[PDB]
Amino acid sequence: EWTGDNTNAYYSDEVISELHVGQIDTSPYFCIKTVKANGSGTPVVACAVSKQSIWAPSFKELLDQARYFYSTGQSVRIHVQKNIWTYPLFVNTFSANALVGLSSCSATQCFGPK
Amino acid sequence: EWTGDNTNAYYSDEVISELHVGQIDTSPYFCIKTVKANGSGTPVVACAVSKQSIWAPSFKELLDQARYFYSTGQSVRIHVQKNIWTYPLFVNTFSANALVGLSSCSATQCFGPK
Amino acid sequence: EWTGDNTNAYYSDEVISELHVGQIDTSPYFCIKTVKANGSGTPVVACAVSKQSIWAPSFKELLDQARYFYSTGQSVRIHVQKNIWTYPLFVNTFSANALVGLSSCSATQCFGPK
Amino acid sequence: EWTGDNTNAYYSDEVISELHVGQIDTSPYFCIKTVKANGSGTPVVACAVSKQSIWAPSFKELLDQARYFYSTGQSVRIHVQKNIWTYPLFVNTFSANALVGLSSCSATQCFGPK
Amino acid sequence: EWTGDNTNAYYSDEVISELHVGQIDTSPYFCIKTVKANGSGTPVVACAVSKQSIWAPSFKELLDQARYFYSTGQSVRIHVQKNIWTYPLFVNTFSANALVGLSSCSATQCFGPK
Amino acid sequence: NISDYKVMTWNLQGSSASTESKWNVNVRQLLSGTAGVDILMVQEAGAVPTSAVPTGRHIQPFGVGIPIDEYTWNLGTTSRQDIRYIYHSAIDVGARRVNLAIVSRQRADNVYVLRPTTVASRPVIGIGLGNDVFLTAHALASGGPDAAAIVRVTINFFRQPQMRHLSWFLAGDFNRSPDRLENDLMTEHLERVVAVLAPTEPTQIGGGILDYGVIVDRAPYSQRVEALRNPQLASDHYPVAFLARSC
Amino acid sequence: VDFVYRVDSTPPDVIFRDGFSLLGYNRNFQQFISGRSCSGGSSDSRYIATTSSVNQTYAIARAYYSRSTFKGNLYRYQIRADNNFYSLLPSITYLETQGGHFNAYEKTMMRLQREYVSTLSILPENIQKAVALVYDSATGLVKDGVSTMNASYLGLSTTSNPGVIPFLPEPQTYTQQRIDAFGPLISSCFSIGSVCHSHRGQRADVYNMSFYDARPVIELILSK
Repeated sequence: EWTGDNTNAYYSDEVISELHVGQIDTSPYFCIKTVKANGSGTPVVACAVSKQSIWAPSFKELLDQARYFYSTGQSVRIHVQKNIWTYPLFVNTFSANALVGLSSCSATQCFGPK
Repeated sequence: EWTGDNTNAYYSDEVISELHVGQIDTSPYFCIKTVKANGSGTPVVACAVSKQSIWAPSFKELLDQARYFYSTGQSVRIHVQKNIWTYPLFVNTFSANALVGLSSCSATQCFGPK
Repeated sequence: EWTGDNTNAYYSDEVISELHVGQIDTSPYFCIKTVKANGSGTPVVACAVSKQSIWAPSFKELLDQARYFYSTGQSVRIHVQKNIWTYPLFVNTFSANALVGLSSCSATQCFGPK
Repeated sequence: EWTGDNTNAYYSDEVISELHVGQIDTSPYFCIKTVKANGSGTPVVACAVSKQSIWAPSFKELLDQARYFYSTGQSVRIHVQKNIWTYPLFVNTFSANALVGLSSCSATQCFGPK
Repeated sequence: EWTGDNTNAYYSDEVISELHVGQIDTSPYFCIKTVKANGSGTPVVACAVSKQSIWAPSFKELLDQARYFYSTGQSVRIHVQKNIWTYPLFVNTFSANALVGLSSCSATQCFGPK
Repeated sequence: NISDYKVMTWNLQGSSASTESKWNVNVRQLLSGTAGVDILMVQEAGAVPTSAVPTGRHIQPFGVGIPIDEYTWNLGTTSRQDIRYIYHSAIDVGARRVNLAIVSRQRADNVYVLRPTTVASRPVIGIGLGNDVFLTAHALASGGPDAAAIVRVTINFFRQPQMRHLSWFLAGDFNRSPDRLENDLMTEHLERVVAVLAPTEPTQIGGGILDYGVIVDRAPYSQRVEALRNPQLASDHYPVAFLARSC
Repeated sequence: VDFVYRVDSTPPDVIFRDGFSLLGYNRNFQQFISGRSCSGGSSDSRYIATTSSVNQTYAIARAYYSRSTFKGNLYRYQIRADNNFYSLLPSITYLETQGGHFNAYEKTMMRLQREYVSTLSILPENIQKAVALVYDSATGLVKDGVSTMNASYLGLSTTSNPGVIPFLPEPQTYTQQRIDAFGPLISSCFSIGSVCHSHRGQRADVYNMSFYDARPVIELILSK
């Protein structure tokens, strides 16, 4: 029950490239799409749903932080837990990833858990 | 109910060109007007009312995100549910569309449901 | 009640030139001063008081939106209800006008009720 | 109680020059330091404590407005109520002044009470 | 309990260089990394957890202020209480410091307790 | 100031068959766009572009009086006009053949014509934009014997009390190496009034450094102006650019 | 406007001799107002930023003096504006009719600057006086110090150009570029480094100001 749990996954040196806001099952939600800053790898998609999952209490803070990093376009580490969202159309459009953390990154390292 | 429900309608590659904030029946509301980035098609008008409709829980989130996209002037996809607002004077001024989602767009696609 | 009720008054093609924030009778309040974008006419002063009048639920949204239009300095339409605030010193300082709406304006029209 | 009560003090044409945020007695608080824009007088120090004094309901509104004027560095009028905070160490560090209002200024006047 | 309690520790002329947001034990939290403006000394790391410790009520206020100073790169005095966080995984990644205050700095001094 | 403009000199080596082509192809590309050269000094231009239009402006120059023709020359299209100004001197005295031209991104406030004491010389022509003056010259082809006199007449004219506030820059074909011109001026006791700005490479196929610039040293930020040789065009003379160094 | 101002660490006896020089030949207007062509960016702007606001010059000085790594002395130079000095708005307006777009960050930014731009270098003849800017570190107060008249100044009858900057480049429809700022949302083009410090015989160092991106800062204050 922590962002830094080893059962979670992270992707370093990413830049938030897309932002979406909507509603599902009476619950406001947002999703972000991030890609490697250098152009490598495959894009990462994560979502946060307001009234759902164990990460529900951090919905507002994660949204404010996602918006911030999206505006600055700075290098970040994105933390997710896989296979959380279940609606097939929702997952197909976005992913099953729950956003659980965001850390700013410098040249050599990122300011977050491993 | 989901933003990406096929019974909803969406419009891609739009730019949020107008913003309005007011009150109706004890409820704060906002409306936006969007136009195609290239100048084609018909302008889209959508509104969100704080204490009304099924999309009520996402009023704050949609307002903050609409404000954001309005400031950047970036090309977006706007998701609406048609025929929701019923007050004739309100609809003529704006429309009957309920704002249900906002998705950022790249050159080829938009980060949202279709 | 609606921002666009014919019993309310509006002023088009205005620029928010001043912003004030304070408290009266346990209630946070704010006031704005607007002038015509072209430099003509007389200034318009309106206020919103958090715990007072029927427009109370829209206090925060109008404050955030007023600050925004104040920051950008864009041409707006201001919607007011006249003769609402009663404290003589308050009215002398500002006015009796209650702020009930804010609409962005283009060159030809404004995105709000008439 | 009003921002414009004559027993309060105000200073025109000031620049919010410093900002502090902390906690005292389970209560989040902030302090600002203001100086005359033209270089005259002595700096003024005011604070707002969230759960304390009669000005408590306006804590958030004043914090946001102080942050705003702090960023723009624009000339403002600051309204204070003297001798509110009592903790000696607190008063010595900052002052006993409670921040009671903030008004934007033009060249000739400020948009607030006196 | 006050940010300026002498039993607390502070560091002057620091710049917030990194920012992290996550969740632990159902509680949203954030951590910052600050470094001396001149490039000297050792970095300071502090954290604030929303539902934990006595500094809990100031979580949002400290978060907004930390986020703000981070964007401007402003010189700050960072106030911490040592030995608060106990979870081994949490402390190893960041530190045991609880964020209790933030003060803006000029050339010679900082606007906060001593 | 001189560094505010992109300045350039070029000797067309004009003829009845090549000149139009040189204007329409080479001169056009040097000038085109907002990044294009603002002030162009041109030598051996017996003709202006055929698409250039007389402004009918009667020019009374400072110095002496020879007829200077003003032209407009649209480097853009009909729906998007980029109008440049051309100042052309063709016929001198009974000897005629000046063939000097200055192209400008804007209309001259004043025009200058100065006659060096060497009577065999072509005159020196210039235009004034605000506090800046841009002049061109074309010394004689026998090793540029009048090059020093050309600089001298320019120096002496702008030393006049009324003229001292102006920054002036002279560029063209001196027909003499920059080294020797500095020696000539040194002999004329004028070597320190001005600074010669030349490219390191030859400007004529053969061949030596014949095309360069001279800036009055009292001109503010004169030390920023650098002579840089341009890629060759359709003459045996390389165009030379005078640009402000990065900063 | 009849008079505008710049701030510089370069002494009056030098500035009165040389005036202020452009960084380069970059005419791009949007790159200038966002500060991208100024000393923190490509450092090649073909404009000099001035302000009509004395208080903004105090803010510029305060943004340098408040740094503990800064040790120099600052002056305010009073400049007579002529037809090569332009306000922002008529060029913002024009470029918009040419398919250009300025976002809310750029427009909030410009509004705070009281900014007039010079298309040419600024001559000693335009510079009427220098007033020293003095900083009281205890209070943060900035006050006028010694004032020095420039002898070479010409009290000509000129004023700022109310029209559109000439030779403006066309682009672009959308940018979303970094907005370089310092102090309390001051455009980076007001940095001491945003005029070319090529002063002969005067090899003094210019303090390098740091800049932050003003977009996220403005978004934060625009939010709520």
